[PDB]
Amino acid sequence: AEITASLVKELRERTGAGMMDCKKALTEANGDIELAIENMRKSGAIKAAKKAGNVAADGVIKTKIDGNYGIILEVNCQTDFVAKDAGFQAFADKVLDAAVAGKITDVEVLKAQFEEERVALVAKIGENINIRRVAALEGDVLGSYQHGARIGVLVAAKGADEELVKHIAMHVAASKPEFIKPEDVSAEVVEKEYQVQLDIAMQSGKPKEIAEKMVEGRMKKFTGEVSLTGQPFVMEPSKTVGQLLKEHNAEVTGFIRFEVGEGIEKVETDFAAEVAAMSKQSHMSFERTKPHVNVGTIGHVDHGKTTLTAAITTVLAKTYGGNTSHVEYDTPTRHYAHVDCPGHADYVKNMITGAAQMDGAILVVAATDGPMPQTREHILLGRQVGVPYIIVFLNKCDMVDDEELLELVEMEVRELLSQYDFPGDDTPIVRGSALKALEGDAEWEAKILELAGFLDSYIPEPERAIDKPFLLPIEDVFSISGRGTVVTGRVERGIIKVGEEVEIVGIKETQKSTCTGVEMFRKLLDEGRAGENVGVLLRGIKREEIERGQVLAKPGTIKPHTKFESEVYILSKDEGGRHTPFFKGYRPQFYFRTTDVTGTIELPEGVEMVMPGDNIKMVVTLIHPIAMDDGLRFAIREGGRTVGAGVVAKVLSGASSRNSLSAQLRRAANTRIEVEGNLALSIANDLLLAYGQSPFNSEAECISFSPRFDGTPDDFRINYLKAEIMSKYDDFSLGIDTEAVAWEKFLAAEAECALTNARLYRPDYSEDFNFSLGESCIHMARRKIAKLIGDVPSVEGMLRHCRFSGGATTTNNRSYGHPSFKFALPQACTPRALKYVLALRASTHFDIRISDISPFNKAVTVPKNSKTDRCIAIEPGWNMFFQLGIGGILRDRLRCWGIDLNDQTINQRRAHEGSVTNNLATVDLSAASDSISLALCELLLPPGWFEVLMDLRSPKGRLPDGSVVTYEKISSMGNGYTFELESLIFASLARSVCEILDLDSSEVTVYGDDIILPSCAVPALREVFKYVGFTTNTKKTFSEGPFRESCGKHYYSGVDVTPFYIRHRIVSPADLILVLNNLYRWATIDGVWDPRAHSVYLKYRKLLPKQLQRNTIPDGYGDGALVGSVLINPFAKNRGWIRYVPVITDHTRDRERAELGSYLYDLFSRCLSESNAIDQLICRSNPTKISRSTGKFDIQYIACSSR
RNA sequence: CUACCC
RNA sequence: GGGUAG
Ligand SMILES: Nc1ncnc2c1ncn2[C@@H]1O[C@H](COP(=O)(O)OP(=O)(O)OP(=O)(O)O)[C@@H](O)[C@H]1O
Ligand SMILES: [Ca+2]
Ligand SMILES: [Ca+2]
Repeated sequence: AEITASLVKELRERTGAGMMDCKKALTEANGDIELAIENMRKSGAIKAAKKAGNVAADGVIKTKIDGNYGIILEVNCQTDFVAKDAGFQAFADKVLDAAVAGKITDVEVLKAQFEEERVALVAKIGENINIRRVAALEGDVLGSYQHGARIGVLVAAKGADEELVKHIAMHVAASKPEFIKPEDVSAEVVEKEYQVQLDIAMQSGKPKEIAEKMVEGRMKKFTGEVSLTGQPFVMEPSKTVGQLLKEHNAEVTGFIRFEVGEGIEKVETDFAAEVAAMSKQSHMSFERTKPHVNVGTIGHVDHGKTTLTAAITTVLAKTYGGNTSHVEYDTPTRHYAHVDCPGHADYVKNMITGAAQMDGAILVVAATDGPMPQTREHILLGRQVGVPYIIVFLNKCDMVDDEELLELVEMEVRELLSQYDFPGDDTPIVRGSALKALEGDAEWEAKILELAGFLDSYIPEPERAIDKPFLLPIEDVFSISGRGTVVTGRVERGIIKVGEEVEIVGIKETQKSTCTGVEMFRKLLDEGRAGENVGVLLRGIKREEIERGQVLAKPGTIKPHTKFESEVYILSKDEGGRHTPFFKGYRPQFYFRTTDVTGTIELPEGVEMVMPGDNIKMVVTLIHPIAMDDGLRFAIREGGRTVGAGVVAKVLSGASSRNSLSAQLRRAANTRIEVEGNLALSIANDLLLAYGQSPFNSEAECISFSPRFDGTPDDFRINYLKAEIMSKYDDFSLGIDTEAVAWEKFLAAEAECALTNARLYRPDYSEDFNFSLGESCIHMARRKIAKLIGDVPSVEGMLRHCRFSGGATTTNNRSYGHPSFKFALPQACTPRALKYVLALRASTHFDIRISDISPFNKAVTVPKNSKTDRCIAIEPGWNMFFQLGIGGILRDRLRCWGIDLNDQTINQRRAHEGSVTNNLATVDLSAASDSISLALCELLLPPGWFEVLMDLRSPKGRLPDGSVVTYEKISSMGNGYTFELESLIFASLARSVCEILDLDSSEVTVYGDDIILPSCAVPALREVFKYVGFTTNTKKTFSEGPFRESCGKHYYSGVDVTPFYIRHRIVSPADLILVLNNLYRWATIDGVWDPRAHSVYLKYRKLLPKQLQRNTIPDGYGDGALVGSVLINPFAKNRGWIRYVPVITDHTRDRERAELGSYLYDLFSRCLSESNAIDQLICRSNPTKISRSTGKFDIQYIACSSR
């Protein structure tokens, strides 16, 4: 207690300065008003000077006009909550009508014209509130569109009005150009990349007018990009903006554009990581059913929320026990989750996207300075995002020496909540100190315990998903004979006992039905708990009247609507979302629960444009109803990819393309073109002359030309494609070639495998003198294997890796290949493998069928090269089921040696390095899987595994030749585990070749046979392989060359020399659309052609039908049309503010699916699920339908994008 | 169901 | 068979 706290508020609501900074400036003023504020005047600029270490990121932008005189601004702070308040506005605006009176176009002028006032806010707020930049533009006619407050633009035209100047200002605000025309270039900034890319190109070995033409062409695009001229006008992007003016009378002069916090940079701060350090300095001085509550900390930046959250961490660790960027502190009764919410806009991208919803936020306010002017925006953020309960806490209460003064700070927060319809009179307010609590002051540590004691009561217990009224999203439908109709999908909320009545609501009049039975895979239970994958039976209702996306809920719990209001976040350019904004008639599909549903929207009053990376309110009105209530996390699919997300906010009352064109295209799509002889050979020959290289003369040289390994990377890249492009051309006329040669090698695949299987059974050679290198690695391999593998494949990882998948089995064929035609049909087992199948029968109540039991598998031949074929082996369906099982555990486990099989990036990436480093060598064996003998497989594997590999393998096979064979090879190609085993075998050996030669085994990577190791180890590894059966492919193992290849990426001195093969006889336009495309990608860098190859491209582009030349799609979307600039495409229909394009699609007539097998497969998937920006967890797998490939070509419409 | 590939 | 984009 000092002087009276009465007229200290007189020093507040006459100034607005800090709480204690009044009384302390009043104690040094001797009970006077004036001279106290005269202190604050000078001792407030000192504080303003302290604001230099406060980096300002947020801000506003302001614009204003008079006649035809425009002006922009960039006055900015460091928080959203400030910029949106009625205070930063009163200042920012007032310094923008100061630029109207006088054309103040010099930042330094107005920066000082308001300095005595600029401090009057920071003393009242406490942020580095400083004006940044200002500029004005004059011209004939000038308009200005402003995006909310984040971006403002000024553009001056000539022949235009609000119908135009606003629209292109919307383009300046959207497409962000830096110049007006391709002419606006400093020759220095141009001859920068004209000289910097010359090296790029000339180093590769491109003649003058190649590299020059390419670079000029690329920079012609590079300049074209920033060119406001050549830039697809945002509103109608078919045409460039420069094209719009010429078509329009008009001609713009110039343009100004500001985005807040542009070039500000600085370093991003993460709340969660930091508090770990706030806690650390203070450190050194059963019941898992407890509810989860999402709390958040909201308040001033300098009021130390981050100090409080540390106290609520460490003091909560002193008693009971202690999305990223959130802490996870506990309490005796509950389990919390505590986020920091500093950005208004970057919290709506958390409530909406659901990355961090809210169950009740905590209101941190320093008691030394009371509530700040921007507190009414914090509290606003609460009652505008729908936070249930707000808990207030006075931080730093020791700085007040009078409780009569502290009581009066409550009057400034209790009434600040009453204005925002919060229980101000009945809200909890803890007066404490966090900094004191970080120390050991338990007198103050009771305050954190007082606050933490209020989350335990004031905040309501979250209705555990079990207790919420029943609901199950229908994910699929099956009509089983003897089961009526069953639907599946993980039940979202509630319990379903068998017999209870439910409602099927989705699109049709909501129908009602009783639950006959609820079941899983292994169990056929009776009650269905929430958050479990099940299948519920329905009586008196069949398949025809249950669509997907429908829900299966308790009657009268959830109603179907089609017109609601909602808020959505749009994914930015750097989030996969559309790198183009959209306007009024945006028509996407709203992916709800399981199904997708199209529909229109609208904008709330006054917004006309929304960009990628925005929050926005809207009124969604979809096509046909879906069952809903507020809180449905719905995403926003555009053509199968999601570009938005959102939550339904409140639900309301409820309520161009050329078809002829696609039919024209479809007709030409089926047009079979015709060529005088071999088209491919001509395309490839006429391509060789495009490169100076000598063309093929006969049809033999297509697969007998050996490329030289020297010259520029250009002298190689094309000389290499020559040798490779033809290789797989199956239709070779005078080819005396066969598929029988494939069998001839398969003979040696066992003949070699026999000679090794036999000889690899005598570890003692004759006596004890000699010591071989092969045996040595085997010994080491063997020990290495088992430390990584185990004694026997645990049934834990056995059952939950086995799966029915692929196509062909000895029982089935390519037609009956889907996983549903495996549960439906009786698949064949094998003598030893029976015991497993029986276990599966004992694993469930469903039917497990074995037709024959035989130890045979069909040996066939799949097309491979033009000089040879393959010899894959079709395995029995039950062996394959378990083979894929072990291959999944023997895969995941093979990741500890750093080998990733479902990511072959990490193997062609190291083929890159080796093409330069010359230390990494790529190795290819000759017949990988077929050369792996039973002998070697036996010596290495643990005998437990070596049995699980002997039970599941097919020991005998039957050829087309009638003749049978017993497999010397432990397993052939097509076998359900061989790929993993061969990877592990080779990797095992490769590592043993490393440690034996004093070298890192962790420098070894193996992808099947595509193995990569230290170059030194090569002659050892090669001699190891000579022993252990295998044989290296001199032609495809590279150790000393400038060239390396791996996982289908070839490299020459770090340059990309990946060729492309011409495969089947080119005939239908589909085959030529594709070929042109590969040659497009192989010869282009960002829409810029290699001129030489561009000739034969345009030349054979003529071969295609008329319409089938102007039909282009951006690369990455397939080969349904030629790849080109889609901005061009005539066919491209702009529907619903989204570009739609027609492309060639293989035509299919549907076939009836095995309802039995598909259902059994559907609940088998939901057993392998259970035992196994940040929101693709709103999506799931598709239902089962079979479609036979006809022969026709249909045309499907898809979604596309710019670049 | 369509490219690429071990 | 298997990876990987549609
Ligand atoms: N249809 C297939 N079924 C099973 N495995 C296959 C198939 N196609 C390729 N592979 C796998 O790719 C690996 C590498 O194949 P690669 O193309 O090197 O043929 P290779 O059989 O190893 O001998 P070659 O060098 O003579 O082709 C093989 O070990 C094999 O396991
Ligand atoms: Ca090989
Ligand atoms: Ca290989």
